[PDB]
Amino acid sequence: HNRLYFHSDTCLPLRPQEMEVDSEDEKDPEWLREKTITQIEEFSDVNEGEKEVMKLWNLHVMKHGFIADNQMNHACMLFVENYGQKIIKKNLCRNFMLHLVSMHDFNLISIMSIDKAVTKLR
Amino acid sequence: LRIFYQFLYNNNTRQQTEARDDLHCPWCTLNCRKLYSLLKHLKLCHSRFIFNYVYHPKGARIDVSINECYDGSYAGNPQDIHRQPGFAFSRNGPVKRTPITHILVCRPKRTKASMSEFLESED
Amino acid sequence: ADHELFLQAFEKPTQIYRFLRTRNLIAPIFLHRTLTYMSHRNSRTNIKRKTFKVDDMLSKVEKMKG
Amino acid sequence: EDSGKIKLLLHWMPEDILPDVWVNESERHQLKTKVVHLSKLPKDTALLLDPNIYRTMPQKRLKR
Amino acid sequence: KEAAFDDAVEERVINEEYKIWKKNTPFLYDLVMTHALEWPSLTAQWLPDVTRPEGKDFSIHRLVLGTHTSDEQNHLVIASVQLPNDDSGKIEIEIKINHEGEVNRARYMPQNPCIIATKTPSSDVLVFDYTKHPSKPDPSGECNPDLRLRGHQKEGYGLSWNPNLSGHLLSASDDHTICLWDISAVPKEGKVVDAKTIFTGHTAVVEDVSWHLLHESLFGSVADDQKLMIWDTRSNNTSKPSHSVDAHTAEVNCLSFNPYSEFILATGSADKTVALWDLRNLKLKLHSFESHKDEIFQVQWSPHNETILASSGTDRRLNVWDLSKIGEEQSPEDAEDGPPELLFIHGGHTAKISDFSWNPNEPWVICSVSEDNIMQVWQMAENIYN
Amino acid sequence: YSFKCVNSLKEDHNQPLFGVQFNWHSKEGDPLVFATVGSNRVTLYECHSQGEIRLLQSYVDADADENFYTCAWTYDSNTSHPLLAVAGSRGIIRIINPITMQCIKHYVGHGNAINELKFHPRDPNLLLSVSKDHALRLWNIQTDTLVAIFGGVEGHRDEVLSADYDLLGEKIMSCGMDHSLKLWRINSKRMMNAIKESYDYNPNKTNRPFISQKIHFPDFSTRDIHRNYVDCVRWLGDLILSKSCENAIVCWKPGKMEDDIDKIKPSESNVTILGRFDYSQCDIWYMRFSMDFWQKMLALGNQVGKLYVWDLEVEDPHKAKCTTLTHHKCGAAIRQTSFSRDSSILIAVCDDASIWRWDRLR
Amino acid sequence: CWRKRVKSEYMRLRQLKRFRRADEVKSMFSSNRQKILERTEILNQEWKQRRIQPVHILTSVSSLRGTRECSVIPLKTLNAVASVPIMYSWSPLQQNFMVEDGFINDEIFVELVNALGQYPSDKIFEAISSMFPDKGTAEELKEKYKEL
Amino acid sequence: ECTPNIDGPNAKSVQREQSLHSFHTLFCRRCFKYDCFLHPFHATPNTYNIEPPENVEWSGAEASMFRVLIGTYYDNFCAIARLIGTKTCRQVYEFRVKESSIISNHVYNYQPCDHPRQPCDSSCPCVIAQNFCEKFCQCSSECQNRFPGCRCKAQCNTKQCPCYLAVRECDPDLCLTCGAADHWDSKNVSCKNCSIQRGSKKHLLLAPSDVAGWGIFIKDPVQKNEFISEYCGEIISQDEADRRGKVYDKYMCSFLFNLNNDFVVDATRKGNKIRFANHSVNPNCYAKVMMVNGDHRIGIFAKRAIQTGEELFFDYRYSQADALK
Amino acid sequence: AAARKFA
Amino acid sequence: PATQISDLSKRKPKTEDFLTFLCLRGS
Amino acid sequence: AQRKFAQ
Repeated sequence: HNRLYFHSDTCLPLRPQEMEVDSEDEKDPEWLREKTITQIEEFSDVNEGEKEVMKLWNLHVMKHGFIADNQMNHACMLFVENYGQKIIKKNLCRNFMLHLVSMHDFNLISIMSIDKAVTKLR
Repeated sequence: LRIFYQFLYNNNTRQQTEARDDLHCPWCTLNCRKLYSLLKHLKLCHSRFIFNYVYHPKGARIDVSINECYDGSYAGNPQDIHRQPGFAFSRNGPVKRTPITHILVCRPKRTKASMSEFLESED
Repeated sequence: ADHELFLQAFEKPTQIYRFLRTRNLIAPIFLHRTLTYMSHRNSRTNIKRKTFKVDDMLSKVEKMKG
Repeated sequence: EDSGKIKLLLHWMPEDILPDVWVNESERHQLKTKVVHLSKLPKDTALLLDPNIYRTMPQKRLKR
Repeated sequence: KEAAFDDAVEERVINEEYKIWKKNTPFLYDLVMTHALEWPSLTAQWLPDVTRPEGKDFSIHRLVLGTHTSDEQNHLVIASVQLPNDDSGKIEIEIKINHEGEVNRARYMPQNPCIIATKTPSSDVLVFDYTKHPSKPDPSGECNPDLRLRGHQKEGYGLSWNPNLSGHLLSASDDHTICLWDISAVPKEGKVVDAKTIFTGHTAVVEDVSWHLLHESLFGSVADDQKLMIWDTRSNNTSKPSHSVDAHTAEVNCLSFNPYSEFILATGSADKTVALWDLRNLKLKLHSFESHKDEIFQVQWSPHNETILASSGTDRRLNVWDLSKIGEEQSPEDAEDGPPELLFIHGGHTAKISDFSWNPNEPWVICSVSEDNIMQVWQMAENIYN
Repeated sequence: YSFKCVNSLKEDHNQPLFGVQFNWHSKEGDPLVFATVGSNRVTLYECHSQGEIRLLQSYVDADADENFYTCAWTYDSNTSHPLLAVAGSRGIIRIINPITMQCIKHYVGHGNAINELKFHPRDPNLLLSVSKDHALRLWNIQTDTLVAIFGGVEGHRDEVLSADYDLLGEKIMSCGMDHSLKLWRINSKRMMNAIKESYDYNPNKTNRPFISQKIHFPDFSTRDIHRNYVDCVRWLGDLILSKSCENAIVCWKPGKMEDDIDKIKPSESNVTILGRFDYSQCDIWYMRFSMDFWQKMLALGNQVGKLYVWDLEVEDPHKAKCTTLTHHKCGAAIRQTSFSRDSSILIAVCDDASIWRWDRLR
Repeated sequence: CWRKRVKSEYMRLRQLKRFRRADEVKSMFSSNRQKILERTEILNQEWKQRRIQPVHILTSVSSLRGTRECSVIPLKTLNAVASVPIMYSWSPLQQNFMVEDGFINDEIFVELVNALGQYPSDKIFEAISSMFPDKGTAEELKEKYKEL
Repeated sequence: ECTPNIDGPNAKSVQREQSLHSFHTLFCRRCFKYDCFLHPFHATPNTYNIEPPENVEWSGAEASMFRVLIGTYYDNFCAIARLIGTKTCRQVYEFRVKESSIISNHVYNYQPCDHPRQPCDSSCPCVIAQNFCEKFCQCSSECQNRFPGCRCKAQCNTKQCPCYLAVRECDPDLCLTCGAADHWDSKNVSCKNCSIQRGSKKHLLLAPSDVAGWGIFIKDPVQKNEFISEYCGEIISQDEADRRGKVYDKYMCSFLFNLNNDFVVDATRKGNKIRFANHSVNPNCYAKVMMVNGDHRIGIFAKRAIQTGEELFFDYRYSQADALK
Repeated sequence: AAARKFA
Repeated sequence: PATQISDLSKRKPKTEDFLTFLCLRGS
Repeated sequence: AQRKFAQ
């Protein structure tokens, strides 16, 4: 017989209503977010606003899970399109501009991306 | 033919052996005829334990051992039965419909059996 | 020695089979004649053809009065 | 390697022992007789009055 | 309670019976295939739509399941099973169809073997056609009654088509009612449709009904009046049947007719027995069988054998009888097992047996279903009839 | 204070008892139950004036390789019946109804033994429980769910031995074999929400499990109080009492000698030993202690049958008053003591099964 | 002459420290004690609200026949409930992760150099060296003095 | 090496380096995340008059913004004025001028080749490793020791795609025909050597074994050399492996797995379901230590066909004095 | 070494 | 050897009336 | 090796 099944978080048993392709396995584990956040805060030699922007980008990355370079020219646009609301709630525009330059310095994007990003933002 | 038993518990402990009244199942009181029939009845219908034999000097001997494995489980809704907490729906609760995962178990396909019941007389 | 443990062991499988004895003699699971290894039983062979069956041998003239 | 858990719960077992003893007292199916008491069949319908469970339903309350 | 404790030890007993059953299955059968459905059926009926691809072991037949369920969408089903022939496989669902209510019964029209019908806990019965529905449901899709019926006031368990005619259809209920419809009449838009004729013979819940297999006008009817009425249509007295008999002592559930005969009629019942009259004298109970332990819900003659018959019910056992073997003076051990007309017992199901069916197009194969979502199909051993 | 060994029972299985607890959910003046746990037995008792301990009930469960080593009491909210939660090595919790005399409800979540249980003092349904699976968990008995798991990446590195709510119940501490000590919360809106959801669940309606609101992060961690393992721990109001295998109970608070408790934050790495109760002759673990409903007295057993009992309302307050109460009859190891709703009665169940009911003058 | 009274300052601050702390700690205890009383009183109210239908003996007015028993009471057994195998707790991932590998305080020491500084300095480092086994090298302690 | 805000009023103006050092060193191009876990790296980093004037005030660290955008943008005209709030190109130029006038066959782990004044020679770190010069090298662009890519139409699963010979996977900035890059966010794609990256794992299930305790059962069927999941864990040293292996034989249960000559994976404290794969020398799964973007990941592949409900295993390949589990 | 798995 | 299978019939009835020699002097 | 039981 195809036998009794358990969840893997809890070790409670798994009803067949809930074997249900909902897989309790997913790219963004609900803790690694919190670890990386509380790991930023440990950094003494950096700025509040800067830290905030870093956290937001890391969360975005963890959610979507990007691999490639081309993907970054998409991801910046995604990041603004999602978390510009939060950035404006905090008003970290200058920091984000700096961040974009920092990306560009790694040969991941071009001036077009930056302009498009800030234009989408405003 | 006589019939004897021998109760093996941990291979070198008490037997308190036996010697039956008849050629029947000492448990279930069935009335087989041969030793072949007997041993098959005995291995199948009472397989909470395990049965050997020389069959005898004088056509009689059996050895017995409490089974280790047995698979003495529950067969039913693997869920809502084996772990529904001890309320009125615990082990059974067939009061209404429930789901199972689609399983499928094909117990025999098409049997290959000789006329002879001896196979067990050989094994 | 300890017989106590030996008894505690063999007592579980016996009680069961006794109980099942006293059922299956009344309410059987399957039959002990419909079976390969118990071919011994069932003095019979699958033969007769029948359908036009009504013999109606039901004389039975018994009645009461009172 | 692996044993498994017996379903027969050692809280059933007492209620196998007790009725067994009620029986070997009353209808003496072990001592006064053979292990087969009468041939056991000829009664047909009230054989279920010893014990409580020669046959009970799965369910007494039913849809149909 | 006492009851609640007796009926736990019972379940343990059931499992103990089951495992020994399993260990003897090579030695009782030639095939079994247990499938655990995702919801319980209350119904079964094979189809004649056989097929066998080439260079193979097996053929493929079809089922007609239903579904009792707690909350979810009921949807009736048509499986494809897979068994070897001459000198293994698996069964799967292939076409599912949504269903307002649950499925109590479902029997295909034998004229066109795709236009199935169905009861429901609603007063109405339905008709489908699994040609003109998709192979699966989806919410964007939509399931029409694909013809709807009407005439009861309550639900029931009785259907029947009439294999002598086409489209004629019979029903039943606790409504003290036996309704009759025709559908070859209006295949127009005419989604709803009402009685050709009702009947009101019984004065209890009427449990089953079925047409006689050789006359075109002739059907039985079976109720919890203890009774058995036999109606001939084309008489126009819809509370006075042709023949009647107070048959059993207890309720009566099943009604059945023998195909290879013309006047024989089995009948099941809740006095733990089975009775087989003959039309030419309804007063004379030819014989009775006395080896069940609780009420009976289904009796089915087998085709490929005029003379045998099968029965089921609450007691978890499906029995198969035989009439040739009657009166056979037998060894004491035989009586120790069971009476002679009794031929085989199937102790596989660990719950009530809701329905079962023989199939045509194999000799002795039965599908049998339960309330623990189990579906066996099995071919009894060969060394029992020869 | 001064107690007196009025009575001393002994069991009829001759295996050690580990757990003993009163029912602090009694009626007013209606007599004082207490439960004893052993090798496979739960064992209630009734005590009469001038002893006359009453052996009411006694439960056994099938396996011989189980060992119920802890119990605890609660009640039903709707129905007002006591209950009793036991557990141990086989790794399961179950719930006794001494009224219906039946094990109504069990919970098979843990990966190992369950070295403790507790209940949330406000809310009688929130059974904490703590395991040798490196992880606490927090159940909810009346919907049969799992509210949370106070374990994870940072929760523990070695099995766990004890825990304790605080009086408000709005906070909690975990003790462990990893030489460590931690906080958690229940006060967080997140966690309050989780509990609230747990009451508002029903597996029939949904099509989706309850979500076990995991918590991988504590609010504090130190490894500088102790050096060897840790046995129990108690919220003396807003101070932490916590013993070890090093011959003394320690009182402390987290941080420096004036800082509040609610504003301690996880980065805090400062301890404050501001007390120390002393004794002798314990060099083993699982050796609990306990306190009363008023937190006025602290009873600690020992491996030599010796007791120690301390007052707390300004005796020393941390250096005088050691007193050992005795008798040479169970010179065997005492695992767990107790009290009742008053500090009148004291027990010390011991490693040779014996139940040593003391009582105080007056 | 200086070094004598330096060690005497050491031995005196051994009492001064505890004398300062005692007031503070006991104030803490008193505060805590207030809190305890407040809380436990509220819980006691909660206890006195509720009534629970207390326990008494098993009253199987019947069915005390030949079953298991204690010492003497029948041994009301319970269900064998299914175990589950043994897991050690663990946290999920989706990608990989990296991880790398008597009593004394310097407070009383700085307090001591302040007791010296409140009212050549080798005299007050070469004396502390001649009894500490594993501290040693009081020249480093004077380097600490220059810094701290 | 810290500074004030640039969002904030407290904005002490600074050099380009002075307003990037944070991002300069807190970021991993290998990972695309600031402060990555398996990317520890903190060393000396390699690379990264005629008209009247505009009497305008350059507020706090708008100096810094213009200053860092300056080297970077090669003197744009209107762009820099779009980005900075509301400034004027005349002000921009005058400000620019104010500033101008103001003057063995083991495997080793990947570590990118970085060359000040040479190609990826025999002296190259990547060349001595016998590993290629992956795209995160600071090798020259024409580095022969790099990787070409693949030239297959739709699939790369066989021995036909060159990525497969020496075990790698289709790095989506060299393999443009296969389908590695495509579906930058979406996943429905025909290349079947891109499975780890997108993490196309199977909907596994946990349930009690029939060999050793817990075990893991696939739900839906598969076919040979199909991807099941990755063997996640904690990547740590070999000596750390030894320390922990001692105390885990003390527990008597092991999840350790070898990665290379230098690194080890432990799924004990953290990892994914597929750590519960029981042991057998009649397995139906197996393990490849696959390079992916310079990172040695582990792939669990069905060694044959499997149907619904089966159990998975694999050849742990050990003395196995302990239980098979 | 403490027993580690190979491929 | 001696002591017929009534051995079994003292394992179920150890106590409460199991009777006569074989069923009492089994072991 | 801190044992649990006392001898």
